[PDB]
Amino acid sequence: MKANKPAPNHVIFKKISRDKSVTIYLGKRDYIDHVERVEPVDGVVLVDPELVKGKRVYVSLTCAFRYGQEDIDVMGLSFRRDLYFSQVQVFPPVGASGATTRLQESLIKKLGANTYPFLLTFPDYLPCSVMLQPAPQDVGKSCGVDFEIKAFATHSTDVEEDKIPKKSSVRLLIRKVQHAPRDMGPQPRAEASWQFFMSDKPLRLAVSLSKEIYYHGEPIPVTVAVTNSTEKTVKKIKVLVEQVTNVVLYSSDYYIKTVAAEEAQEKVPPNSSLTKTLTLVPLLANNRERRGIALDGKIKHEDTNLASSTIIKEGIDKTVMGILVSYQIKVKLTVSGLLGELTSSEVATEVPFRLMHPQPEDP
Amino acid sequence: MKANKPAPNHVIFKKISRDKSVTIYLGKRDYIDHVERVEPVDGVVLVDPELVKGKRVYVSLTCAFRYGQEDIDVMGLSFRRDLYFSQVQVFPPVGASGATTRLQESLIKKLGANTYPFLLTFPDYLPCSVMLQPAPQDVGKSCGVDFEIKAFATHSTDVEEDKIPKKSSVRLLIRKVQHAPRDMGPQPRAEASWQFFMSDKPLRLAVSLSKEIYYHGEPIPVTVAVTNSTEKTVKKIKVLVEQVTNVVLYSSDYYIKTVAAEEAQEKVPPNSSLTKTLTLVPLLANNRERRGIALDGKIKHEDTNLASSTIIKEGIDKTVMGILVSYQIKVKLTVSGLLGELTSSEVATEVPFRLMHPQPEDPDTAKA
Amino acid sequence: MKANKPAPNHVIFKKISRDKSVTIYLGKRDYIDHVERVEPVDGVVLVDPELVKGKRVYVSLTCAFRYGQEDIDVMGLSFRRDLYFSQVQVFPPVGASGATTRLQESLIKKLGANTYPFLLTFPDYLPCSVMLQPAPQDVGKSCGVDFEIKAFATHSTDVEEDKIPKKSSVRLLIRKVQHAPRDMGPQPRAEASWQFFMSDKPLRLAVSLSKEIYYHGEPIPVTVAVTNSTEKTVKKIKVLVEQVTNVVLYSSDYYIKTVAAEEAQEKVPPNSSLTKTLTLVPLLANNRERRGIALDGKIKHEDTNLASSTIIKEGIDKTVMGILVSYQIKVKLTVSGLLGELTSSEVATEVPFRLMHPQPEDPDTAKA
Amino acid sequence: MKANKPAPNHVIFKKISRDKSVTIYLGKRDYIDHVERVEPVDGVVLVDPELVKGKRVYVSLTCAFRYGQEDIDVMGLSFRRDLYFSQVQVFPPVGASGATTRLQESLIKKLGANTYPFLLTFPDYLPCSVMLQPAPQDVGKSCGVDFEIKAFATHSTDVEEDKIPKKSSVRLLIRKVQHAPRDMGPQPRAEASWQFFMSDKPLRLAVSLSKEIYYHGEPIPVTVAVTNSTEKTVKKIKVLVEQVTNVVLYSSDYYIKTVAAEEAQEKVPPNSSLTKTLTLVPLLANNRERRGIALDGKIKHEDTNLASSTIIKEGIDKTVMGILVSYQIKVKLTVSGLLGELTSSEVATEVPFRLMHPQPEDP
Repeated sequence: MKANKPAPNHVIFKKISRDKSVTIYLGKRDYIDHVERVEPVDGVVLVDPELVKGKRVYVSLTCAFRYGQEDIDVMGLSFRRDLYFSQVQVFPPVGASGATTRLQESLIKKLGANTYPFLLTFPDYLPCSVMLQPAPQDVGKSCGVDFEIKAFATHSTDVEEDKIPKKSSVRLLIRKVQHAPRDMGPQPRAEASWQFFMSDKPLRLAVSLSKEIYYHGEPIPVTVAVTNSTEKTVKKIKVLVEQVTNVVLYSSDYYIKTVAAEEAQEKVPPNSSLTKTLTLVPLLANNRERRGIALDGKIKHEDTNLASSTIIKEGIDKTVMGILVSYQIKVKLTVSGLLGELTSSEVATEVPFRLMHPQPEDP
Repeated sequence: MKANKPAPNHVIFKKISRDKSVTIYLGKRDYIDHVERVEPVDGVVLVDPELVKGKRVYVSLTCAFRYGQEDIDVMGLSFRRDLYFSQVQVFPPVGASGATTRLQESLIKKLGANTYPFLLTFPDYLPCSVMLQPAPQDVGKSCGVDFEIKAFATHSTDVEEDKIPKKSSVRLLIRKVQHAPRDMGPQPRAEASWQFFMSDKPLRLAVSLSKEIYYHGEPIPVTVAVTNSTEKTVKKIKVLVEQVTNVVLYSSDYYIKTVAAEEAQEKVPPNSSLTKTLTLVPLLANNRERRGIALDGKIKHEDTNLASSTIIKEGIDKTVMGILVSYQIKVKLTVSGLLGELTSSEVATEVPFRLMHPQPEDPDTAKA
Repeated sequence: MKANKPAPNHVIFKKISRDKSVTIYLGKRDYIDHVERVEPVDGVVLVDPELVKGKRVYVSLTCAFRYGQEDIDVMGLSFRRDLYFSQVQVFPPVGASGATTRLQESLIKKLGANTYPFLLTFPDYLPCSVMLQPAPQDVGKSCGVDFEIKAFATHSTDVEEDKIPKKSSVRLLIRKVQHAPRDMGPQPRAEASWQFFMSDKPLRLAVSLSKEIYYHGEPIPVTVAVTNSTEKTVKKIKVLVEQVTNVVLYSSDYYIKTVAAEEAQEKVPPNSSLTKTLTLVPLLANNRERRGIALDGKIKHEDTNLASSTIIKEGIDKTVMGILVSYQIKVKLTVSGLLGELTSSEVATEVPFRLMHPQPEDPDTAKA
Repeated sequence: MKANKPAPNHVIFKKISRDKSVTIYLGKRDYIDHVERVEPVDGVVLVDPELVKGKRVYVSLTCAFRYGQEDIDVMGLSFRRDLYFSQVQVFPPVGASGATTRLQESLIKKLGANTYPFLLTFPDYLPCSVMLQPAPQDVGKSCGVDFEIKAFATHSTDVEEDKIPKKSSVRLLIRKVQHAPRDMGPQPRAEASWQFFMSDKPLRLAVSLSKEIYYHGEPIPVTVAVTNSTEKTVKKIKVLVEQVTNVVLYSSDYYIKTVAAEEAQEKVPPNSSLTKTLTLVPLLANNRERRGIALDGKIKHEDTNLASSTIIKEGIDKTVMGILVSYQIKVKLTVSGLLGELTSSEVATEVPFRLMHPQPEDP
């Protein structure tokens, strides 16, 4: 649904400039990021001998945080912040160097003599793809972190000044996806217990989670343990997955939305304890309203889903991340004290967990 | 318990002067004030043909702020300030005019030929009935705003000077009560946050109220939401209705008294959010101590209750109100940091609201 | 330069059919469209008694979007879409009706007994005159929205079928021009900020425009405010008026051309703010290249200029407009970070505005 | 104008609780803060033998940042943040200790046997007194940093719980004033030069300041040097002192107000250079509008003036300061290029400087 017109071998994406002088081919549009390493963007560019004659072609990788652009603002408020930039010359063959990777190696000996490789690496202090669009009930414009690959040809002129025509260039908007670190090791269970003293008699709530990290689509088995030693009854038990977004660059916007839930009108009277095991699966398809939450792509694109929990590297400033995504489990019990209105009291707690994509697989 | 000796038809109050020459009848003693309009004081006066012979009778409406020993002194004791005065001639029939209202119309054709009507209107820049009496622990004398209707006969003398004998006159102390208009402001909401010494986590308190205006006697459902992300524990939660009086005429006296209170009994352990819904009803009967607060009548009278929130009209000077009454909800949390004494720290916030009497039941349904 | 041979009284255009049987006269060739209302096309037709004997004459108004080789093809060449059609009978006098307007009234009593009036109105959901011709560097054929008035005579034949000879008919290609209504939106304002790689200081750009609507030829005073808190220097400041065309009927073609530009010559050193006020006037005469932009007439005609900003009426589908014209102001700053090539970075922003013709001079002052 | 009813010896402030059980005396209400050290708050409390019988009395120092309180907020938004707290027991004589300072020593042997001393010190990571009240054209509630001394008596009850009646306590709102460090050493001049190239021909502006630190009330001699090598003329020269406030705790509010100014319609045509020396003195009395700027006290109090430049100590987090005050000199030149409207172009620059109170004087 998103653009990047393929051509099969296995699956390679291409884009020609209006100029038709330069064409860019990429192995994929989504690049893996597993804390320790991050897939480099290797590919090739098909040039037109005479069209690119006299000029040179380049390819660049740029990460930028945006805020405002493409938004009905009474006073057009926009802000961009570059978090990374790297450029390489792809046309005039630099050095005797060639297809450092197999992808470009086969692509070259499959496209022609006018095919040249390029390789742009990602640093380890960059956030992953994050996007947000304020719902109607939300305040604060939309923002996000884009990763753009750009192939462009530059020629010089008499007036002693170079030119970078839009026509002779291609713009590819790739995405950086978060994947569980390779070789992690077994993980404990997310524990937690609370003691709500009502009239000094206590109402205990204990929440348990199998692992600390869950994959997108993977069911989350939440175990609730309510030990009602009070005189009141727990009329209901609500268990929902909450996503917490935190803009940390242009304006400190804040969001907490439910991306999964499962409520039940249970019954836990005095001197009685109950233990249930629910299962929730937070997905973007869960709700029709995609506004207000933090996705990894455009609200319209098909291959777009919920963003993965942010993973700030040791020693890095969180603001450099632009937007911060996190997940947790909220369990609210509706206690009932029939007398005045203590029967409305709804206590709650939360247990944090991480959400991301399946570990990477080796050859 | 308050005086104004009735006589039934439905319920009409009467008062004869010592002179027995003039008698005043009033439909009621409490007149409605719903921001947009205010019930006019219509009634009649029964005169004695020969006793009122040669002289004329009048009726007057006067609003005055007092500040001294006796808040009824119709002349002077400490400090008085007239906020309004209007007078009309009731005896010698002025014009062919007659019972402009049904009340006086039936009252006249039920009392006699010596019964004459009168009608005194209220302006829209006057405060309502407010009274205060300093408690022992209070400083500053008692004060209030009185509304007095007065029927009196005046005759002239040889020395070229008129006389207004006390005996040939009646003094009625009516009251102006506040009733809900038609539209009330937004839903009362407040949000507080605290970061204590040596702590990097917040303690949030959110207060919610159903409506912005509540009637006297109507229960106020307060919803408290404490999100304790701190290391300490909220040992207690106090919710009370506070009345704030502010004398603004002779001396800027100030008062804040609790007219209702609730101790929601449950705590909020660290790293856990709690949400409770209490219900308080501020009433005068709530406490035996009626000294120090702002009532709408005398501290002794039965039909006396708490004063309604002041409603200053647009463009009017607050000082013209004499005394200013207001209400709010105070929620204090007793946090506890076991170490030095941070365990005594008691944070608090308030959410204002309006209190008055039920909207006027005049939706055209009442066929008088 | 465009045809419609006049004849003075003030200025009236005429056209005779080859047949010489019918002649059409029009008060003008350009009709005003000010959002609320749109000038009706009134005029008269001069017929030749015997030449038009036995047959009837009509006049029709038709709005059509074309997309092909010749944007005048009254039948079909590539793609045509009728957006409106209305016809009236002008020869055999329908009803006792006559010159509903003064124009036809004087024209009739100045031409003869063979002069008959007609009046065709415009609906309020039609676009104005828009034309486009792809430049060499452009892709997508030419298109446009034509408004055609047609006077034609129809007679019948033995074979039971009517005939509409081309010879006995006239084709007038009028145009609908956009004129300011009465109220224009808020003052155009924009604010941008940039933080470049390895830099922690912001670069602010604020753009201001006097009004929201400007007339053709009227100078546009753009005020730029650059607050360079960065380490780099703004070597250049470019301010240009951009026209954005959007074909929305047969094929979604897209255009963005510069119809005005100014190179304010002054720089903004680091840690120093600068505020300049440029003035641009977007006109068709501005550039020799008229290909690729959206005009209101033929690329050759003299009285042809830039099209006015489209004004889609509330509740109407934009596609019904055929082509969409809009204007804006683009301000690009050429920052310079001497190190790798951050010195090439050219940031930019835009502020939209409306362009059209002077408000209709119909304030009751004009006594026609 | 501010309260703290004195009693002469030299000048000592007193305040009795409603309870009349405790009375607090303070040497002064404004305590000096010269980067290296900060005046400790020493004083005494006069108790009533039987009224304080059975209970103990204490005195505490507390620094807190506020935001919102006492403001017409549609949804009462308030926030308090404690930056420091220290408490001492003043009634039951702790240890054989006594008047550590002369102040309390004379005060005691001048008040009675019911007079007890106390001493509360200030840490070196606290901001000074700062207050702000948004003007009508301003957005964001009012805030500030308060320093409160509190004397209160506490007694216990049957229900096993202590009580701290409001009546038996006094609240003193002292202020921490910034004074130039003692023994600084000579300071250079605040220099700066800029080059505005118009059509490649330059227009130079150089600003000079005598010292780097100025005292409140002290005249600031600004020297402007315009070297107009351009074709246009500098029709005007504006020199103003700007105060820059920056809320850094509850919400990042921002302010820039002119607290002094001196404009002149000078004339500097092509190939000509001009050098002027203006003198501005930023004071609170300068303008009637005290709303929108950062003072050191209440907008109503007499002894209230402009806040001093913030001095963040090495290694401390600026957010801990609550509000950040700073000063600078802005010089805007109104150049005129008669042709289109280049004659409106108004260039500008700024030179920062510090503002505070006179150095401290030793015995």
